Amino acid sequence: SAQPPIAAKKPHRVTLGYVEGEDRGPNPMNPPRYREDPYFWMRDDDRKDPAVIEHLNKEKVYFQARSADIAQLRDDIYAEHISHINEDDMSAPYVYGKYRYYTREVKGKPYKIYCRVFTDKEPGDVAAEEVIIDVNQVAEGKAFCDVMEVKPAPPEHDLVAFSVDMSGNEVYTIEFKRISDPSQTIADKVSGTNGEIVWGPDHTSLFYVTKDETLRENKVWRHVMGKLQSEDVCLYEEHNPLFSAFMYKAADTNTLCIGSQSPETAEVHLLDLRKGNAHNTLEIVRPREKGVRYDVQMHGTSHLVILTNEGGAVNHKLLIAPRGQPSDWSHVLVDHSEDVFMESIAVRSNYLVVAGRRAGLTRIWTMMADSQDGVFKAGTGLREVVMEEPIFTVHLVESQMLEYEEPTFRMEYSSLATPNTWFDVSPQDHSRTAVKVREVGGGFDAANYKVERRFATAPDQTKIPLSVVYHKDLDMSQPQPCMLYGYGSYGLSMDPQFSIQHLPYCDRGMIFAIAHIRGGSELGRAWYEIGAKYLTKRNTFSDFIAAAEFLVNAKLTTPSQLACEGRSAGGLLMGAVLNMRPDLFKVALAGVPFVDVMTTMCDPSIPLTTGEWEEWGNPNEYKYYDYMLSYSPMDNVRAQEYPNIMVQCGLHDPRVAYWEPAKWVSKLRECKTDNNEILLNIDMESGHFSAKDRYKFWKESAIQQAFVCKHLKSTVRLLVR
Amino acid sequence: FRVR
Ligand SMILES: [Cl-]
Ligand SMILES: [Cl-]
Ligand SMILES: [Cl-]
Ligand SMILES: [Cl-]
Ligand code: NA
Ligand code: NA
Repeated sequence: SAQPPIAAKKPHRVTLGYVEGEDRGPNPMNPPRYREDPYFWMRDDDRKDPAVIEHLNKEKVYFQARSADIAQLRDDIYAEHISHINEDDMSAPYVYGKYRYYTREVKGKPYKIYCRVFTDKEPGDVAAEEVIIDVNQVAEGKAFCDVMEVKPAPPEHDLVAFSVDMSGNEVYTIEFKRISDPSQTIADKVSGTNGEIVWGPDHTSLFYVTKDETLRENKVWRHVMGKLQSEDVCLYEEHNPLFSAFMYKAADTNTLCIGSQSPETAEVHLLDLRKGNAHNTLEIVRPREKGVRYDVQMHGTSHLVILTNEGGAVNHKLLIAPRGQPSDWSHVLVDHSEDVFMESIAVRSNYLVVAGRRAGLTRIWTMMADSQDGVFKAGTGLREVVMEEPIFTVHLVESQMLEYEEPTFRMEYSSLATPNTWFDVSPQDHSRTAVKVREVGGGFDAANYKVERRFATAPDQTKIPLSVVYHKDLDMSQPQPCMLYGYGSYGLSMDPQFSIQHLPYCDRGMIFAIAHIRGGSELGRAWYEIGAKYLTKRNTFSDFIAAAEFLVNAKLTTPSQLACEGRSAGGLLMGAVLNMRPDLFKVALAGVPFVDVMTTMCDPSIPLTTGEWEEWGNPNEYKYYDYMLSYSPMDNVRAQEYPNIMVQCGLHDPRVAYWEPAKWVSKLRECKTDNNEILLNIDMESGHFSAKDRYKFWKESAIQQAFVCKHLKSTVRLLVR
Repeated sequence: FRVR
């Protein structure tokens, strides 16, 4: 019965090219081009306009009415998600100072509890445990509560700072508490931050990063405890909108790294933390050079271990520069390779560890420092951590590696049907000890599922890997329903890693597949930097289509049985493939989807735009205008049949503005020639990542699986058929 | 990791 809302149109001309008074980049088209955008009014930067809120509410009513018939299936799947998590749970503990730190979840509570015990006691022992921050108490009375960081102050770890965002726009307030005096109110508040907290050398001061009015991180500051924030001193400002500011502490705690990064270019400065709480003088590592990226990990205070793409090192090389001449890049530790992509590096007192990829999969490599002098030597070489399985994902868990002299590192391992395990690993002999194994209940068993690697062929004949998982009892003699996932931007690879999100699909007799399309870095950095960005970006979409065509041509599924999903830049993928090949899919999920590509990317007042001129290109420029227009999902909506679609988004999302999916759903409904349903679920209480409250998050997830399973006619679990 |  329920009818979708009809969106009003208001004339609005969008300018792409030169606009007097705005920074549209160094070479904007003049005269500029104009485009009509009759749904432009859906945008309100203040998220308070009565007509905009009314329209979003009418979308919400329509979504609730069309979803009423899948309430029971949503409840079933939500119960499955609940059975696949642990009401009472503890993270993998790690040592920092005199303590082992960890989080707990407790039955019936939606948020985490940050805890510790002394290193001579058992994590989770109630008689030994100290609660640092109970996020459930922080979130009292609030609809949404993201506590991002909790950092005890050295040397005592008694004073604690924590960052909290109560709306989802990822602007955080830093607050404080004293563990040894839980009723002492500490007056200091630091507002307008990106949520990162880095203490100074002692408990008297800390560093933090603020955002401009387009939410770009642009300044690094020092706050001295007991002062007003208006007395804080700005240590660094990045005025160029392509670049964001960042900061982190060296692993031995002696140096703060502060700098700027844009997709093409990095610049790092060092701040010595050994010269008291008034030393604010920065030391440049290497002045910015367009197209040169680098990362600095200090080995003590004397040497910079630098991971960089300089001088054609597409897959990156590792070098060591002296503190005293940090732009002397002549000493190569590990040269570039065509097969090994080095993605990040953790340096500790007598070893380093590199996370990256080789032969399509994540790998870890280690290198010991020379035992005679403690120095890294090029003749030693990287030693790969050898892993037995053909398909898996491994991560280096630097957030659980705090002690600079700790003789192990923390690695987490999973696969599509194998729950995560966290190990302490020796970099000397690669021996390991499991610290935590994720328990998954509700009858889950890893041996119920078959995991495979298959290969699609794109138009240019490149082989596109797919990671596939399905239930062992699924009848593979005929085509079956299937869900095909992609992302494909920023060089973020999708990996065959464990998630409970595909269990309701595989347990109902669906195939779950990931398409490892160009735009990720799965086959090395070129898979992104050349495979799909700027004027090759269209490869993301045609690789995904080749993956879908592969699953159909191989008789794994059929278009009537095929779903596709993606979120954020994966929602750009969904919007483009929905215009290009809607005939391949019965149903689609587009989460928080980047779809308003021309109107958003011409406009530097929208968060993220200016930095993404170095991802897709800048449509104010002749070089990019036609090419971006050729795939922009909003601008290629047309009179054809589309699949059933569900779109999830957040009113406060600071990465993909709520108005992009609102305008896109309106245009789809206006132009489409089929009688399928398009549902827009706008969460007025969150940002880009749905609820941090775990029960709300799992209920939000369940509505999406229920909608796919309904439209695939695969609603009944295999076990109970 | 400022992505969509
Ligand atoms: Cl209203
Ligand atoms: Cl939490
Ligand atoms: Cl810290
Ligand atoms: Cl060294
Ligand atoms: Na449970
Ligand atoms: Na906020």
